[PDB]
Amino acid sequence: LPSPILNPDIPYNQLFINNEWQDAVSKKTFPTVNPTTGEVIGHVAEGDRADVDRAVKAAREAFRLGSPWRRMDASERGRLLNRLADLVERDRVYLASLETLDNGKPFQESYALDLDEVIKVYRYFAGWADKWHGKTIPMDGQHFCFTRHEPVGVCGQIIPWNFPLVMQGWKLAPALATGNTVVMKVAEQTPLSALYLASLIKEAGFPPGVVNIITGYGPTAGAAIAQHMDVDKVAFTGSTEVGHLIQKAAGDSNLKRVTLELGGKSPSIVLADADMEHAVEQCHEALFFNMGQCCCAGSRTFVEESIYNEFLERTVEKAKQRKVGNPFELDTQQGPQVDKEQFERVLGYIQLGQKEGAKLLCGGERFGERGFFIKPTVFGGVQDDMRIAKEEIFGPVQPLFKFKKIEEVVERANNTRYGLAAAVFTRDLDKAMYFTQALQAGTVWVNTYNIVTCHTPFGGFKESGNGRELGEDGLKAYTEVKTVTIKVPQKNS
Amino acid sequence: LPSPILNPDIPYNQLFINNEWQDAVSKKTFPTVNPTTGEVIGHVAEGDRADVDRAVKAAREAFRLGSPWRRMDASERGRLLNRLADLVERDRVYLASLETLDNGKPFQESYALDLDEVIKVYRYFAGWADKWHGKTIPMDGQHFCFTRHEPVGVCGQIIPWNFPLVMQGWKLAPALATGNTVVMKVAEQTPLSALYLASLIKEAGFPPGVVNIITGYGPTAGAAIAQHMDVDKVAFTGSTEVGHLIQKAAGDSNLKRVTLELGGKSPSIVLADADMEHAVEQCHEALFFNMGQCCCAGSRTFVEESIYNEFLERTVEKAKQRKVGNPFELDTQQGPQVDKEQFERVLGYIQLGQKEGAKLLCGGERFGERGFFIKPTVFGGVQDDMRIAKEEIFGPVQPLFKFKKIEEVVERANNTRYGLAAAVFTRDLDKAMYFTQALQAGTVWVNTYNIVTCHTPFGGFKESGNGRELGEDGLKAYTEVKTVTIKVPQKNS
Ligand SMILES: NC(=O)c1ccc[n+]([C@@H]2O[C@H](COP(=O)([O-])OP(=O)(O)OC[C@H]3O[C@@H](n4cnc5c(N)ncnc54)[C@H](O)[C@@H]3O)[C@@H](O)[C@H]2O)c1
Ligand SMILES: NC(=O)c1ccc[n+]([C@@H]2O[C@H](COP(=O)([O-])OP(=O)(O)OC[C@H]3O[C@@H](n4cnc5c(N)ncnc54)[C@H](O)[C@@H]3O)[C@@H](O)[C@H]2O)c1
Ligand SMILES: COc1ccccc1-n1cc(-c2ccc(-c3ccccc3)cc2)[n+]2c1CCCCC2
Ligand SMILES: COc1ccccc1-n1cc(-c2ccc(-c3ccccc3)cc2)[n+]2c1CCCCC2
Ligand code: NA
Ligand code: NA
Repeated sequence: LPSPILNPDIPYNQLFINNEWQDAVSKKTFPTVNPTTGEVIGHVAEGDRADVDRAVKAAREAFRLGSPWRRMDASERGRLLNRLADLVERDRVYLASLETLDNGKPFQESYALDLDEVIKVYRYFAGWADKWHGKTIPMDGQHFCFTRHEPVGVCGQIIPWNFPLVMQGWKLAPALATGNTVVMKVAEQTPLSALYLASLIKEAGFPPGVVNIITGYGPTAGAAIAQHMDVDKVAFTGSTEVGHLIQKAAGDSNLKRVTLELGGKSPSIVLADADMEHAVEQCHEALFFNMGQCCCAGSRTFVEESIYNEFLERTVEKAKQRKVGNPFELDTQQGPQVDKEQFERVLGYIQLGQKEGAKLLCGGERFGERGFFIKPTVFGGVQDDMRIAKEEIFGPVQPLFKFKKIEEVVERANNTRYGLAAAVFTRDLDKAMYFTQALQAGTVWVNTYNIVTCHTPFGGFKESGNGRELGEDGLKAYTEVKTVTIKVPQKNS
Repeated sequence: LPSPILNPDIPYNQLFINNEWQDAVSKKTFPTVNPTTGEVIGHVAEGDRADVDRAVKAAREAFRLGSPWRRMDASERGRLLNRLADLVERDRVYLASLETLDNGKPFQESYALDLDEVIKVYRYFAGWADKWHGKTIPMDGQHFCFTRHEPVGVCGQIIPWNFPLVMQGWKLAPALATGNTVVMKVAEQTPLSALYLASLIKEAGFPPGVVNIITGYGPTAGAAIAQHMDVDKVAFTGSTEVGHLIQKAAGDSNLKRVTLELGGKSPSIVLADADMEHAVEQCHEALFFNMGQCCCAGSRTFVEESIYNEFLERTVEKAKQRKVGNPFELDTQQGPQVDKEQFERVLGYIQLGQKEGAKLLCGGERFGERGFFIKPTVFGGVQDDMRIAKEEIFGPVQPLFKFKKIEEVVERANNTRYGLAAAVFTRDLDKAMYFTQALQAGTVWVNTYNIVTCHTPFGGFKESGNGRELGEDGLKAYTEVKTVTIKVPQKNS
């Protein structure tokens, strides 16, 4: 609704360590690109292992028994996160503009959805800080037994490019609320918004070293965090393939605690009794939201046989109508893909789908001449043995499948290494209930899609992840439990 | 205290798979020794990778949607676990006699402590089965949101030899309470008691495939479970060294969920205002319990300067008084070490302690000339840089340490990669409270030691583990959370 800042000042482009801005040890930089124009926005510090070492020492000292951050009331940690959120709300237009600049997402998305969720996640976990309780336990013998929920310690946090500020907030908010310290590695494709957010962390009054932000490449700066002997926990959001490596690196270094939020090939399932127009609209947005670059995208749309043709025609019409263009104009629905490599990878899958025997119904090529835009693409007659049915495309390509039986579609839905999310559309109580049990996914939506808020635990079954983020259940990965058992003179109930 | 059975019949010595007794595919068998005499009791099946695949297959079928185990009331899982407890109680003397035969622990411990704990853990988790609740969540928008606590699936469980029945129960009870199926790999040194327990699992009425027991080696049968692509979760108890390999294997295979319960070098810390006789006795048992073969053994005794000489002298006398001998004798306090390799490892550490300049105060050699018996051994003047101060001896060797300040002893206690347990002995409220905060351990005892029951969460900080077993908190490792979010017509509070 408000007006975007079309080319803003970008003062922050260095490492954030110990509440100060600094270059890498090596003084090296790397470019970030504006994906709409294909042009370089500017350069950013290229952090590597030595820079990580500096951030870890800073985080380690901020966490020391008797430190400000350790001594401080849990409620003061809350007040800080709440003030941080106030500051995000003050700078909301700038941040949303910066996000659209660097990532490519439509400013209507950045402003109204992403920034809304950033603010809410910081405010939500602000409230948890002083409400996270251990237990008193009526154990056998002359004993008083309780648990303390202590912080896990120095948390390495590695995030992707598709929702730079949201992903940052999902990591930082619960970690800080439970009194941890942080070394965060943001994505090479989208470093800018996270650095401005770091400036607001300092402004909010977080002590030095509580949050440290590192820009750099995955195999260098990322890997240094996952392998570090003085990092107590790693929380990784990214690809399933890198997920495997993170877990191995934990096993290979110091048995750091691991949470993994990985890839998806999530199914939308539309039954015959569904509200047709609603299901078509929901499945359409389930795929094309954020240009198909959403980890829980409805990337397989399964449709009952008796409504398939109608559903298909209406789906193609919505794909053809979706406005592709400059994301700074307010009615733009689909911006560009994030970079050249993603661009080419999505076009590669479009070709592959054609070669495999799937029917290209619309789009299927580049939109325009400048930047990394792709026309909304829909495939029909897709088979489970096709590669476009199996691999995570991560772009604006919607494959359609046909099924006949309830039991058939659950098996097909579940026949994947992935298990991040799923959805059913139906009017029937009994079928909705069956699907909520039968679908092997961390989140099951009924008659909706992509409703992930600060309250809703989120993560994968199978190779889509290990552990959950968000909600109360999301606090548990940032907590180390201590049992205290004390001999007492006598015991009464 | 009842009479042990000295010559029990041992009918069960095969793999337990799909409620059927089976040979290994290879027909290979391996011997288990009676550590009291050093003689072979008999042979058991040498399960390998092919046998694990067979067990995992049976567990998977038992876990399938619509199987007896999946559709059973949670309360019926409870009744099954309760019935198992009744059968253990019925066969308590037999089970405890077999434990002593195979492992070497005194029958006084076996009957009155171990078997007690086994019965309790099954009964405890029997009660959790129908009381493990998810949540309803007052989420934003026109939504009904809740969580299902689903079983994680096929759980690979690998246990050590030091408490064979208890370690089995700690694994099986929470896993079964929460609706999982199991493939368990028991320790090569102590296969027998776990197989008799499996026959009780069958008698109690658990469906085929819900519990599967594999006997065999670590790098074959155990490795096969940890690397298996159809195992959803691995819960491992054992050395820290092998723990690193389990976490790597999970990351190298299918991102199976991991819990690790690993080694320790736990400190008991005696302040000058402690009750002397009590602290001496408690620290003595804290090390010598189960022939020093306890993960959370008080294996570094720190004593304040002003009471050290007296403490030392009383500790020596107590070591010299401990009855070493045949574990079937009701007053034996110390049986043999578990096998030749463990026996020689402990003597090697005794030799090493004296080379490093530690002072041998008593014991320090073999007890007699048959079986694997070692004289209770105490070292004085031990320094933090000695190998016997840093490494897990896992035998009846008690090193004593001198300190002067609280801030000193906290640093020295905490300066290890281990973190399973710790204890403080004091009369002073403020000092007890301070140590419960400052010690980096999963369990902190105050004026007691080794009080780990079905109620009390247990596990390591740092390299002593990942996650917690027992209590309510121990259910979490066996639970996969599913968030269900449903569009509703209107929302009211
Ligand atoms: N489940 C979720 O919450 C969630 C959310 C958003 C995105 N994703 C997933 O993220 C993926 C897309 O993002 P991506 O391409 O940036 O994936 P990625 O695995 O290539 O990179 C993710 C992050 O890890 C870093 N990285 C890369 N290699 C590394 C290594 N060897 N060691 C340590 N760090 C390394 C990158 O620099 C980046 O910061 C998709 O598969 C998507 O499904 C998941
Ligand atoms: N934290 C706890 O609850 C707890 C309780 C009891 C014992 N322990 C620890 O257990 C250790 C002693 O037991 P242990 O000597 O039998 O240790 P271990 O690590 O050598 O073996 C433990 C189990 O794992 C298997 N194993 C061995 N190598 C393996 C491999 N490479 N892959 C898969 N499985 C493998 C063994 O056959 C056995 O069943 C000590 O360090 C002790 O502290 C911990
Ligand atoms: C920042 O957002 C996300 C980040 C990650 C994952 C998912 C989301 N995501 C995606 C969507 C979302 C829902 C519905 C539509 C839509 C629009 C028109 C017609 C029909 C449906 C578009 C987007 N939302 C969210 C956040 C949570 C609730 C608010 C809405
Ligand atoms: C099966 O046992 C265990 C298994 C694993 C870990 C610890 C134990 N463990 C060890 C002990 C234990 C406590 C106190 C003494 C003692 C005796 C004489 C004088 C002073 C103290 C001996 C043993 N207990 C337990 C379990 C139940 C709690 C109470 C009993
Ligand atoms: Na960019
Ligand atoms: Na034996």
